[PDB]
Amino acid sequence: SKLIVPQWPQPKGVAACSSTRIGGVSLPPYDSLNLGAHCGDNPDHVEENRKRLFAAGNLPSKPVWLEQVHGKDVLKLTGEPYASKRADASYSNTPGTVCAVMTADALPVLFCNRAGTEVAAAHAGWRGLCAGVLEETVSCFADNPENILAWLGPAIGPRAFEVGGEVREAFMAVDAKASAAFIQHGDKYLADIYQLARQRLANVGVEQIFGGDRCTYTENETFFSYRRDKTTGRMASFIWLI
Ligand SMILES: CC(=O)N[C@H]1[C@@H](OP(=O)(O)OP(=O)(O)OC[C@H]2O[C@@H](n3ccc(=O)[nH]c3=O)[C@H](O)[C@@H]2O)O[C@H](CO)[C@@H](O)[C@@H]1O[C@H](C)C(=O)O
Repeated sequence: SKLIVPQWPQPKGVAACSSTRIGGVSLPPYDSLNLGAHCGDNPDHVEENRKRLFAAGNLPSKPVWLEQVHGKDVLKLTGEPYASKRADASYSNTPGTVCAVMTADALPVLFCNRAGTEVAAAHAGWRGLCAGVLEETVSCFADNPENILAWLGPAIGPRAFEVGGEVREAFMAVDAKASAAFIQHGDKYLADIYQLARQRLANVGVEQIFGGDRCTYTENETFFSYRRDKTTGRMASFIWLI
């Protein structure tokens, strides 16, 4: 349909979905289910696309949209309204509360515990992934990392994610083993954002990791991609306790 449903061993109390570009009202280059409000689209179309996602996903409440800044801060969803939503991840243990991250190449990661009593969503672009957003998201859970599941959503894969030293140096400063995930490609590198996520998740003891098969740049019928399109829309990934 419009929506991707993560293929992971989802506990009964957990629901998740990840949007695609299909099924909205936005015009090119935002065509069509653009959920992002700061990328130059018509605000009335973004509002309608967000309502369509709400209906298609059977969400129990409106998603808690974050003021994403490519950092490592996590908002605990203790109840609307919020003083500040300046964060790149959210955490919930409240039934019906919808965690949401907005992406167009950055890695969305969805998290839940085996008990299906706590969920989280993280926006892991290269800058936030390097800074520790995933480790910070795991640290918000009451449960131990051995009992946490992670789903790697659609991101820019290593076929397409060309980077320079701004990026490789940053990662090698935090954890030298990141070098494996950078492959020389002329004067630049191809970076494997899924590998870097798997490193950071293993570092905090998250072992049960799913997804990581999609490519936002390559699969242009399905996804917006900042790197491919420059001016483009945003998908989002969603998780909640039923
Ligand atoms: C995957 C990811 O983190 N993408 C993010 C990143 O874009 P990116 O595309 O990486 O741009 P760069 O940071 O400016 O550059 C990162 C590195 O990549 C080199 N490069 C860039 C372009 C190119 O063609 N070739 C090339 O080698 C460049 O020299 C630098 O070393 O930075 C943008 C903000 O500037 C974000 O909006 C974007 O977030 C997305 C939307 C989201 O939230 O989903």
